[PDB]
Amino acid sequence: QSYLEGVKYNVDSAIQTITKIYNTYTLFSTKLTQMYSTRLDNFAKAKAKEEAAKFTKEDLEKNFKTLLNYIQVSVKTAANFVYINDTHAKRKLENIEAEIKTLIAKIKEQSNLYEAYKAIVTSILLMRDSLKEVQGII
Amino acid sequence: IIGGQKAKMGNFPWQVFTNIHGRGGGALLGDRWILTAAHTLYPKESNASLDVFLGHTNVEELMKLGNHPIRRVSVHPDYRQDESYNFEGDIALLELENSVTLGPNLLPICLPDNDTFYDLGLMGYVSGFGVMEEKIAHDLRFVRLPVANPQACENWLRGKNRMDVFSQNMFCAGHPSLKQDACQGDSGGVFAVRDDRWVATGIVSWGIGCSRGYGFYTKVLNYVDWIKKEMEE
Amino acid sequence: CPQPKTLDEFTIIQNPQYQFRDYFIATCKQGYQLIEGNQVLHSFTAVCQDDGTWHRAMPRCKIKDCGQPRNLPNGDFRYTTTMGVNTYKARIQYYCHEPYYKMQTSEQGVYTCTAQGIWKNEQKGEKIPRCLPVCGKPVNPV
Ligand SMILES: *[C@@H]1O[C@H](CO)[C@@H](O)[C@H](O)[C@H]1NC(C)=O
Repeated sequence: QSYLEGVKYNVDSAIQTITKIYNTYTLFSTKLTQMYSTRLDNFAKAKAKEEAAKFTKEDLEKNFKTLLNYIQVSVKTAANFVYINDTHAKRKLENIEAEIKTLIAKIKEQSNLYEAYKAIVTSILLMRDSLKEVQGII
Repeated sequence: IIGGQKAKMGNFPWQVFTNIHGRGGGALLGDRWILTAAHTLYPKESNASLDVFLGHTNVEELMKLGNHPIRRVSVHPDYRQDESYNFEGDIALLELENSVTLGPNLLPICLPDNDTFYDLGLMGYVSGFGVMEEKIAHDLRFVRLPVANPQACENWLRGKNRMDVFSQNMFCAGHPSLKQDACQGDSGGVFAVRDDRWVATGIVSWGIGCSRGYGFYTKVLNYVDWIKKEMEE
Repeated sequence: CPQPKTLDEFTIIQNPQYQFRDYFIATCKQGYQLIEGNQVLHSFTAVCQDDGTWHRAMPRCKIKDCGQPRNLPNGDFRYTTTMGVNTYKARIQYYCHEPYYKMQTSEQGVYTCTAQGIWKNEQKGEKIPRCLPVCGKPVNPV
């Protein structure tokens, strides 16, 4: 229980970081939805020409040093669990650290932001859906 | 989609998603064949990636249900992305790498046969995961657009003063009174019409402005030949 | 040499007195298999010997199992005879997923175990039917 007020939190905060990434893609993706359009000739194009350009990688990349770090401290904190309903979980908090340090790698080869804001778009939706079961037992 | 009600499940099975260059939609025919606007792959304005999503109607699960790969891409030869104000043949066929099994949420759409489906006074439907009236979307959206008298659609164009092209390979749907109309992000869907056979009479080609006006839908009936022959599996 | 005998009624004897150098042929009915232990044969030839004893074992003649139906893309099947039988004159029918799929074309989806040993349709031969995707008609369009 004492290790949970330190693991439950950090996992719930990691989920907080996740939805903070997909919602950014929702707006950013839309700001490019308007850029590549047949209705907006050059009324919003000039607006998206700088608006959608607001989104950098240093922002998103830093948005990862957070998720992984937060998911790397829950795994290191909840290493005390020795029974079945927690040691089965421990690794679920570890493969995610093995699914995070794989995602960060995909960013590092992508050269366009919207190309890198997708190689994860199928990932961090299910990854967040994986941190949905660590609540029941908790 | 602007002025569009939420889409319940089963209503629009064929509807696709294209995060290729930018967000957009499509349609399903047979099982391994996606229909979408040519400009979804080739906008008029860095290398892209072809990502097709299918099955669900809420965006989240659609992204949790994997992006099917791409086997064959064929855009119609009558397409020129160089021409900044031309959209003749904004039609394209996409072959899926691996076929999808058909269920009541993954059915394919039919094609039109008579020109009749292109009369003046019939209600068709257009679906897209795109921009709503004052925000973005997370769900599928359906609208009930009547096909318009095209003579007035060149009247509307010259009334806006526009040196664009309205090739008869196109029909136009809507009315400037219509609060409901196609918007950006739905630029690949299909004007779905019902006989109970649902067919894809039109492709979301282009237009000017999102709400309150006439939209330009590349009519497919002239192209149905190119579709059957490009489905040679 | 001592004359042979027919184990079951599933063995017609070809070619009353058998001496030396003599023999007899063995073929079986119209659509059955012949086997002498566990080795699939088609033409049995028993010769005698010196001491007046047949060397080889007079084989049994069991019915030709037409195997399992070649797996059908998007579609199962129902046994129009007894469930789980693949012997002679069995008759089955593939069906496509209805109504999400439909069959390519008058019942000509009806296959049956012929005497050869493979599933043959009355028209399409061994070649099974084909299920294509049904366009339009959503389970709930409007
Ligand atoms: C197509 O048009 C022909 C000629 O008017 C008509 O006979 C036929 O019923 C129509 N078929 C459809 C699609 O209703």
